[PDB]
Amino acid sequence: PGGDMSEPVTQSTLRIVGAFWRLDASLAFRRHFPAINWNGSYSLFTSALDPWYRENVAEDYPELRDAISELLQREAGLQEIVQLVGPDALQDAERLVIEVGRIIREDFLQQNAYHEVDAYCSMKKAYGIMKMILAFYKEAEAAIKRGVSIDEILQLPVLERIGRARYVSEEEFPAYFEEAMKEIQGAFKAL
Amino acid sequence: PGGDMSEPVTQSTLRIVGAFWRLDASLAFRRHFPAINWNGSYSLFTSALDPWYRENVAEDYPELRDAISELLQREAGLQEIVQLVGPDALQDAERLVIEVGRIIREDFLQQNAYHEVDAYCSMKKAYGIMKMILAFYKEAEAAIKRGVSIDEILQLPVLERIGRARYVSEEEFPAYFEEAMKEIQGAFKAL
Amino acid sequence: SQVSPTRMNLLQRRGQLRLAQKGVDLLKKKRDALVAEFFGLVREAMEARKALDQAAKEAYAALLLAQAFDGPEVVAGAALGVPPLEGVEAEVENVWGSKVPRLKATFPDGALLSPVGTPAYTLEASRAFRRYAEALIRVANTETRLKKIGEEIKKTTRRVNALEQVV
Amino acid sequence: RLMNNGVGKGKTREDHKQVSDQLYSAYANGVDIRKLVAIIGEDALTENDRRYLQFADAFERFFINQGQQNRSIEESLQIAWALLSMLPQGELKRISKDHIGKYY
Amino acid sequence: MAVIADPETAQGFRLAGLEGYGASSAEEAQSLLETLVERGGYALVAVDEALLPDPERAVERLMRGRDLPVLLPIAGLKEAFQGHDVEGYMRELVRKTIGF
Repeated sequence: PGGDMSEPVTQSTLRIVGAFWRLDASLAFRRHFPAINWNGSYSLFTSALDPWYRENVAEDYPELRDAISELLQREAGLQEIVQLVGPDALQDAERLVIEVGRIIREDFLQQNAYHEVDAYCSMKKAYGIMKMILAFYKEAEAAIKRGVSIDEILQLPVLERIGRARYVSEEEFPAYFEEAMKEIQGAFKAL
Repeated sequence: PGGDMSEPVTQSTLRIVGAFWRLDASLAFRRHFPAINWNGSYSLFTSALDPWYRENVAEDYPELRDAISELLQREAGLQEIVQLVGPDALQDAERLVIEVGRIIREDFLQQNAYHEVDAYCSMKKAYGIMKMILAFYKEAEAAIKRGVSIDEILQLPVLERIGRARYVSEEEFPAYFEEAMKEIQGAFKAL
Repeated sequence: SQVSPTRMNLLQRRGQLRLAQKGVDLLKKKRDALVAEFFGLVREAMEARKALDQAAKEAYAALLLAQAFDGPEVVAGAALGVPPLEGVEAEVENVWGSKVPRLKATFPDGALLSPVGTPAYTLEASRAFRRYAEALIRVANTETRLKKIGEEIKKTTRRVNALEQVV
Repeated sequence: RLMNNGVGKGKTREDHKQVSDQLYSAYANGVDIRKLVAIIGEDALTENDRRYLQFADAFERFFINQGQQNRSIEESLQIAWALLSMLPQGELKRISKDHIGKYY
Repeated sequence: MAVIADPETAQGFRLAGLEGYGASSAEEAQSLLETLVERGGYALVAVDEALLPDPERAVERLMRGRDLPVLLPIAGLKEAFQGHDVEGYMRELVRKTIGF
């Protein structure tokens, strides 16, 4: 009746259910749909389905999922200090984590139900996008250790490639993903 | 339930009671037993009780008590910013005040309740200890005013002599007190 | 104006209070390191000024021998042969806090061409002034960094006070 | 609350309470300097802070994370002492030397 | 690359580069300092302590966030430099940012 999760129905409907997909209002004002709050929700089935994932999607899909979740819910803590001080007094690795978090949040957790082909994403397509994001982050970490600057790391156009990699259809993706993967692996050691 | 002096129970008990003794836990963590926060406690039975003090302890007991309270107040007000630049970059009067406050709150305001002869400090014994501490402060300020160093002051033997004051019995204390005051006043001119 | 809606914002306000307290007790730990560096810098400044005084006395002494043995063609070469040189370097090394422009300074010294049988006491005077310039460069290097780190100390202390008193 | 009544010579071991105190202190130190590092950098740290950071990380990754194991009390204390060894002596400001000797 | 001091040492500075502008034209030195920073092509201006080079209020007023020559008090003369160390120490400490 006001959005608060303290109503008797909103509480009694916990403690009895499995997943719980808490929607947030500000994400729905920004026109960022769907407005699923990524730290108030939870799931209880994500530990009995791993055999099925290993059998029908990939072999390290559980590990990729774990890495993605860990990166999100570690970036949150840094975002606290961001809002305290400002996103310029941070180090380079910290700003890299913030920017990878934003790339994830805008290219893998966003979905417009009115597009022509970005309205039904299957498991292999999601796993492909996750693989691309993880590889980009790994190579960028290595390069930041080397010493290149985060502004160049961000101006690398593989940013926009793996960004728009979601408006593809489902037929040419097995080749699009291979091309973009090899292009990332090349362009992030070229410099 | 939480420890806040604003609930109804505490709000009434205060203003129904007289004295108030603020047992604290951090002071216990610093091994300061008993742990009674003098910056938060307070009492109201001092004014109407002074006459008993004048007629049964001594004639300057109120003024000794008030001087000790002022010493502690100033030590805390100084400690406000000591830890910033460390207790070494202060003028000699400040370090003298801090060392005297340490003497006070480490050899007068602390009572090992498990000892044999140190569990019941009589009124005369407390008066004697306060007298010795104030005498040492007077002679140390008399030395610093002339320009002696702030290292002989702390290396003197009268410091230890008054440090072992409370652990003595209640029979030898008048003689110990006379000898201690004589020895302080003596040994605080040769250096 | 209007206080925010009056339920389920209580949890959020307590969360914000916890975050503000964490922020205060982190800013304190940052200021501790700022001071631990400031003291070393104010230690080095003393040695810098010491060497500057040394070179000053040296060059002032070695210059008054050009007083007594005043050389006409000597000071004419002081007018004829002299390069006005600009070692205007703005090297930046460390940016503490946010982006803080640090100013370093190096010394491009010329050649000072002179004929074959050139030397005199003015040569020793000029070399003494060169050492003097080295020491002056040292001092002007250190004092800027010192004032910068001091301003950083003051900024963080102002933030801590404003937070813990107003917010 | 009733912990100090259940540990000591004759019940489990001697260094139990002191080991617990020291582990608590070191973990709090590490968990603070992690945020400090995130704000300032590994450039302006000291060696003790570097070592405390590594200790905190190893404590989260070796002492809490255990899965489906059944650690006895001797095994848990051995892991605790191995983890505490990563710090230099004289920093163990809560343990007694008669204990530091036989262990560490 | 500049200095403001008595002429005998100003020409001494002139002896080996680093033009010196004597104090015989500005003992207060505010005018010569302002003119030198106006021309601006210098890396530092070491000002002698004729009266005081410390109040740079108006200097930083004219600069207002500039990477200009760095003001630096140099000296007054050479007759004794024994307590000048702790003098600079105290003054730079208490009068600048950090209190006390």
